[PDB]
Amino acid sequence: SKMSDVKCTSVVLLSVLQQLRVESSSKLWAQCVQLHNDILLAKDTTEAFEKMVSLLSVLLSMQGAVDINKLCEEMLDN
Amino acid sequence: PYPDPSRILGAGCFVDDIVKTDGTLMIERFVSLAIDAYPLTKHPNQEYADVFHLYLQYIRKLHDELTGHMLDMYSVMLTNDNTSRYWEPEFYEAMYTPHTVL
Amino acid sequence: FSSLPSYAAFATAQEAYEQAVANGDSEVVLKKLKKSLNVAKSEFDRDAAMQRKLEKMADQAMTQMYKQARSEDKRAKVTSAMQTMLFTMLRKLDNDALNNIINNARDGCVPLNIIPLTTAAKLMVVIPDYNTYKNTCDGTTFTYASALWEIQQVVDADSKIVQLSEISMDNSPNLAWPLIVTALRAN
Amino acid sequence: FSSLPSYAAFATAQEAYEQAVANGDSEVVLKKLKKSLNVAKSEFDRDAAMQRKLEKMADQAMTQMYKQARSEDKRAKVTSAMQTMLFTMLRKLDNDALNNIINNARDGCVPLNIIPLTTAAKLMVVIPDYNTYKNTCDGTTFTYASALWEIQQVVDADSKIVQLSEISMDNSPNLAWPLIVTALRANSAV
Amino acid sequence: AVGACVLCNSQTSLRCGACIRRPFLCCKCCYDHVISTSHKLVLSVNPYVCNAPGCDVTDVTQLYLGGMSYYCKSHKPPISFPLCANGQVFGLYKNTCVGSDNVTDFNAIATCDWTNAGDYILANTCTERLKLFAAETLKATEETFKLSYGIATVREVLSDRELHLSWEVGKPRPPLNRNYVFTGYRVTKNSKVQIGEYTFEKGAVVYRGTTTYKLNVGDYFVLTSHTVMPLSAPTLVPQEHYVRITGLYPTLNISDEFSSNVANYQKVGMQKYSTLQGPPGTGKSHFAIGLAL
RNA sequence: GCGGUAGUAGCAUGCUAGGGAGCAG
RNA sequence: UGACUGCUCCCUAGCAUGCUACUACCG
Ligand SMILES: [Zn+2]
Ligand SMILES: [Zn+2]
Ligand SMILES: [Zn+2]
Repeated sequence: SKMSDVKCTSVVLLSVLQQLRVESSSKLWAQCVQLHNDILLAKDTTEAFEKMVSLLSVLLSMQGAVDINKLCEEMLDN
Repeated sequence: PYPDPSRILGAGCFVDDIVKTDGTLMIERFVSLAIDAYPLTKHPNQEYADVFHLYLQYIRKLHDELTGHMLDMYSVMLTNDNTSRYWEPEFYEAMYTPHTVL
Repeated sequence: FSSLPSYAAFATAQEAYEQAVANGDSEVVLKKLKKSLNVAKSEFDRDAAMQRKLEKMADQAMTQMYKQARSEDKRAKVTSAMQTMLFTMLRKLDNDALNNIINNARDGCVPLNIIPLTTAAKLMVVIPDYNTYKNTCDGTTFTYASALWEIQQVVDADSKIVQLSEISMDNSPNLAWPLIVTALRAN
Repeated sequence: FSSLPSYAAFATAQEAYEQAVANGDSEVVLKKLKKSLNVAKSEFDRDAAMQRKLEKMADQAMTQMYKQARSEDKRAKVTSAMQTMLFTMLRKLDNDALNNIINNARDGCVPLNIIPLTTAAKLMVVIPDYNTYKNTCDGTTFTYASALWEIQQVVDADSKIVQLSEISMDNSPNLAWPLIVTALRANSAV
Repeated sequence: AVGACVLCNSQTSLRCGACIRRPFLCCKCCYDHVISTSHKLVLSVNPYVCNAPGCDVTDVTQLYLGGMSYYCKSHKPPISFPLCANGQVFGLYKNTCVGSDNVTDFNAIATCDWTNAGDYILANTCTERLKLFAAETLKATEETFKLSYGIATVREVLSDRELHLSWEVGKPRPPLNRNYVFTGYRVTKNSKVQIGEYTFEKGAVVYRGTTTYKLNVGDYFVLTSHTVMPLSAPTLVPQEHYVRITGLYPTLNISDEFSSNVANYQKVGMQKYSTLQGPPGTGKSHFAIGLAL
């Protein structure tokens, strides 16, 4: 149950990243696609988590993009 | 014939389009998906029948949600005439019995 | 369906015929009463089903219009819905590295490139205040994303190199603060 | 539905018969009333049915002819669009080199695969990586298809200008690599 | 789609077909909007019109709701019930509707050409949201009657600040001063091209330079306007005086160069909104800085 | 006295046309 | 930007056939 959760979270994260016009940079989009496709094919739940950290770092390293703090104060992420 | 349960569940959980993440807008998707997944109830393994039962319960929940969710803010009152056939196994059992209807 | 004039006429005819028959009478009276009754009965019975079909059709039409309006509404809030959902699942996952980096980004310490996974390759973050430097950087090692990194360079907003010994409590507030640490992943 | 030709006769007969009934006359007048009204309603029946059939037939005919007219209009506009496209793409044939290679043919027929190879004015090259780049279009002028081409522009996969001074071995991993090179025929066509 | 009619306090999906802002009117509210005046056309999630090909009916009072569609009077499949009947118009929220006692708010002020003083009279005799509707309709009528005049253009150019100017086809010209900024666009063959901001007062046409320009052939100058969106917050805040000076960051020094500042400082201490009626020299020069310090 | 015919209403059956959706190669 | 086939479910409209019913005409 800890593996399907991370696969669903990865799908949602890739959708959110695509909504922010990331595919307008070929290298970043290729890396994101590779990570997302690698997570869904995983068999053990440690490689999936490190790839998840790597994929989330892409969204976190975009200043304007989204508001981390507002999205953390809505009874959401801590 | 019976399909792979993973295929049916994946079709349930992952969709193209955004308007298909709101079951009340399209209840006829799950009716077809449960038609495809009926023969899994005769399998000796136990989760395989649980797939079909889960689909039936989800269909009933979606119908109840639609009726109440529409009666509440608006005042239109819905009826449950010949709609309960979709969450009972006799509607789906008749698709695999030799008598050719429609 | 008891709100139509046809129902009233049929009811009056029914009552009159029933009373006359129960009182007992001849054949011609019964024949005349039934010839005046059956037309009203048919008049009632036609509308009794026409009204039902009209009502159910109206209900279905209102249902369809509600569904169309709801779909049109739903397909116009996707960005916010997806972001809220993503952060809800990120809460539910409950991982230490993800929590660490999310809190770090929430306080101001964000990365500048993709976090590497190998025992090599460079990582660059931004440290905007002395408190974050106190929490993360102590000594010559760096703790980020539940890992260990080794500082090798510090650069300020003026791009001048700052040695590690320089940074201190009172010795810091004369500097361009948005520092940029570049480290490599410790074994 | 209220001014049909038989409506006047039917209504007048009904009114007269019911007035006679309200007069309280004998049973013979009642029998005559019943017969006359029965035949009157019987004759009104087909006059009320055939007209309703005919109106729906006429409406269907009108709808079909309207949709036929719309189809004809759409056909005319698509014909105009196709003609415009053909006559617009005609104006780039370079009618001197094409004529020069057509006349050399022994009967006027030539393969289609050698027309762009010998008459085109512009060349586009797509390069996967640097090793392939340094073997195909190194420098500022290169030779391909027994002709000399000179570079005019280089862009990347994101369609941004790239200068040849930064296409090197060290700087290779910093470019969106599916590079597109544009050149012109030197001494010949453009 | 789903907006809000508020005088009858009714969520709605309907709107008047021929009106100022596509205003939102509930079933009974659209009804007395379409019987107290002449507005015989409405718009819903889908527009009400006969769906057979080639048919044309603008009116709604005689349409019918057929087989998941709408049909009409002249071309009549009448297996239906009428759309407009029983003091209401068919739509969602057909049951949770109230109505309006003042029948002629729109029928009075949305039916004139939005230029008489009666518009503003009734706007001041309104509620907060009703007067919001009023103000937005005043902006709408300002723009919709500004977009009925000409577009100036310079086709052959002369020395700057003294040019020639031809205008448009048949339209009149608005007032003359720099109130209307002549900031249009230039066309090369199909597109719009950098022009700048201009203003025409003196005409031989003397121009005032908001910027220094090198005018080319055909350059067109006119105000191209969008429409102001609906607003979601009230204009004025209701008057509620504060319990104390709680939540303030007090200072120790007191302004002395300004001789009418301390009592008003305390007022800002317990006043929630503050308007005054003054010419130049009424604290607008120094009292703002007084509060700032 | 029985049958035939003409409209009207409800119900059932099979095709054609339109729309929405599901699976398979 | 959305190929060629096959099967199945749901909704509406029309046509044909059959069952029953209500009046009327004819013998
Ligand atoms: Zn109006
Ligand atoms: Zn209203
Ligand atoms: Zn029509």
